[PDB]
Amino acid sequence: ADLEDNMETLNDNLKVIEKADNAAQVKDALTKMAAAAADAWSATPPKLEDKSPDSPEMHDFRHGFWILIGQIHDALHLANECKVKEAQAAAEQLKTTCNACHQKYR
Amino acid sequence: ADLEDNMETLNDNLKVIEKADNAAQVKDALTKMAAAAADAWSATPPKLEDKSPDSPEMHDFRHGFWILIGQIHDALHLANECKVKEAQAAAEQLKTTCNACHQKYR
Amino acid sequence: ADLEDNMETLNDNLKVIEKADNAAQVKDALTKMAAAAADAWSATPPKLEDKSPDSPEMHDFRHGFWILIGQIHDALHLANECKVKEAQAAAEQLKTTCNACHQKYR
Amino acid sequence: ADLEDNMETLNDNLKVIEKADNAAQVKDALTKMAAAAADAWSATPPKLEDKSPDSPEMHDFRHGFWILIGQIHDALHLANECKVKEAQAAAEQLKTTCNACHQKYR
Ligand code: HEM
Ligand code: HEM
Ligand code: HEM
Ligand code: HEM
Ligand SMILES: *C1=CC(=O)N(CCN2C(=O)C=C(*)C2=O)C1=O
Ligand SMILES: *C1=CC(=O)N(CCN2C(=O)C=C(*)C2=O)C1=O
Ligand SMILES: [Zn+2]
Ligand SMILES: [Zn+2]
Ligand SMILES: [Zn+2]
Ligand SMILES: [Zn+2]
Ligand SMILES: [Zn+2]
Ligand SMILES: [Zn+2]
Ligand SMILES: [Zn+2]
Ligand SMILES: [Zn+2]
Ligand SMILES: [Zn+2]
Ligand SMILES: [Zn+2]
Ligand SMILES: [Zn+2]
Ligand SMILES: [Zn+2]
Ligand SMILES: [Zn+2]
Repeated sequence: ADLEDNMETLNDNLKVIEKADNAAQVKDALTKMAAAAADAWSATPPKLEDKSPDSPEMHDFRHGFWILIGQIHDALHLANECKVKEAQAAAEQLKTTCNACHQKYR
Repeated sequence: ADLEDNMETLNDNLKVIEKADNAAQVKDALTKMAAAAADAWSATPPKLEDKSPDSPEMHDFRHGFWILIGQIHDALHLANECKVKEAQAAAEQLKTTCNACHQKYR
Repeated sequence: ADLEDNMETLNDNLKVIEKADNAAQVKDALTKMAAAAADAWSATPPKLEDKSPDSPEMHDFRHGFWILIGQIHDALHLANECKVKEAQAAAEQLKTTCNACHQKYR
Repeated sequence: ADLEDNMETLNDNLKVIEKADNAAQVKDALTKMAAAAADAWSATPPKLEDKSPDSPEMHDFRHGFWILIGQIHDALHLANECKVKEAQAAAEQLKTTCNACHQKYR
């Protein structure tokens, strides 16, 4: 999958999580988010097509994904404990990371 | 320090960070934040005086601090990297965590 | 709690985990480790009594605790997920963090 | 890149790091390590071709990558901070993660 396309998988699963009823559903939604993040990992964003893979601005772009993945990692443990509402809140809270990268590189 | 006291330290240093000029100032403010968070970890909040240290709400209260500390850890690396504005935004973004716990347990 | 003493709580519970039988035992051992680390957080080590709270060396000493706490945080989730052996391995593996700090500052 | 291929990228850059002189070299090697880890994340290992992507076994295989990635993230901060030797030692210490997974699923 491509960048914008991974981003839509991130967006749709966030919606899936918000609305879910049970631990297995968030389980699965977060799992798909993790894969999408992992895929996005090496992608070059339109805004930075000029920059090299070594620039400060590529390094900082990627860093945003480390944060996201670490946060999906944690939400997933909460899910795996059947702290369903707790996992939804963590899912909701990670929008701060989405936003922080969008405001810089999108 | 007690829990309200640690919270003030957190709120104050956030202000310090927002307004700061150089890396050393942010470094220092985050460092104090990290100590306050570390101290607050063991505390019992008024709202849960009547629950047990082993409660769901106690295990979830504590968890918020691990999030915050992890996020202060990261912002500090940015500061140490002279990515000052980057560190200020990370500082800014962890109000998400502050708020999430306040809504629940304040 | 004073530093060496927190360290002994860290060492004793590591033994406890290594030998445990059930999830609840490891839960409790890791919980106590977490509190010990959180207390140790701000302590000044003998080797650095002449250094300032702001020095590079104090910052780097503190950093080691960030790592330990984040690793205890993770191991705890594994315990809470009834993945007992997985949690014992994670407990076993964070000896690397113990060691890395001892070799520098002990 | 395939699983075995990502593993060699991991092993090679570890060497590169061991032997390095300056921080850009470590920076660059860790960066490549993170991409390899990110790519590997989705892989199915030969030992579990017969289990399902939903298994206890697959969930636990994947978890090891999150650990490794989290550890590469941290070591990279150290590199970015010109704490070269510190970054080398962190690189070295994450062999504990490499080994833990190999003992289990290689
Ligand atoms: C976090 C969970 C997250 C979500 C959700 C998300 C979604 C998303 C949308 C909905 C878009 C709009 C693109 C469009 O054309 O409609 C979008 C675009 C970009 N994002 Fe994103 N995205 C999330 C996270 C992140 C993170 C963590 C980063 C940076 C590390 C990031 C970056 C970007 C970039 C760049 C784009 C634009 C890409 C382009 O080709 O125009 N996003 N994402
Ligand atoms: C995050 C950086 C954070 C900030 C900032 C913050 C601020 C803050 C203030 C200013 C108050 C008190 C206002 C008054 O007039 O008394 C306050 C109080 C509480 N907080 Fe807080 N706080 C932050 C973080 C967190 C986190 C992460 C938690 C839980 C995980 C948490 C909890 C609480 C609680 C409980 C109180 C009030 C308890 C009391 O004895 O009054 N805070 N915070
Ligand atoms: C990690 C899990 C960990 C263990 C285990 C550990 C053990 C330990 C002991 C048992 C002592 C004192 C022996 C006694 O009973 O008298 C001790 C002392 C020190 N440590 Fe340690 N320690 C662990 C973790 C860490 C970490 C993460 C750091 C660095 C940030 C660190 C450092 C030190 C230092 C310095 C001492 C000297 C204390 C003293 O003897 O006065 N340790 N440790
Ligand atoms: C950590 C940085 C790490 C290193 C280093 C590493 C090395 C490594 C080598 C050298 C091989 C040999 C491959 C070959 O046949 O040519 C290898 C293979 C496997 N590894 Fe690995 N590996 C590191 C990390 C990890 C982690 C985190 C896991 C699990 C989460 C893991 C597992 C495996 C598996 C499985 C193989 C075998 C693949 C195959 O032979 O088809 N490794 N690794
Ligand atoms: C979340 C709700 C629930 O019932 N379970 C099962 C209980 N459980 C443990 O206590 C440890 C593993 C486990 O399944 C949940 O995880
Ligand atoms: C803070 C970040 C920074 O880079 N510097 C000065 C020189 N320096 C680097 O540029 C990279 C490591 C290093 O010491 C700061 O003072
Ligand atoms: Zn689009
Ligand atoms: Zn957690
Ligand atoms: Zn106190
Ligand atoms: Zn004040
Ligand atoms: Zn970071
Ligand atoms: Zn002693
Ligand atoms: Zn002794
Ligand atoms: Zn984990
Ligand atoms: Zn590949
Ligand atoms: Zn092979
Ligand atoms: Zn081969
Ligand atoms: Zn191949
Ligand atoms: Zn760090």
